[PDB]
Amino acid sequence: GSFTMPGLVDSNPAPPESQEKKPLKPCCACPETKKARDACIIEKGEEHCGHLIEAHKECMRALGFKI
Ligand SMILES: [Cu+]
Repeated sequence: GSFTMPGLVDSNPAPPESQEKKPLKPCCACPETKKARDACIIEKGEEHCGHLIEAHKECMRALGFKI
């Protein structure tokens, strides 16, 4: 309503390991944010990219995580 942008441009991911009761691995949990973290690190390194580590970190943290 008024000027509007009903398009955008972003990624189209899908969910992880979950219909179950097992533990998870911090290399493997939130694997969509993990992908995005490690791609930021392929582009520079993690030092340039902690806003990517933090969004991923806190994602894992929900799952009862030592992060
Ligand atoms: Cu892993």
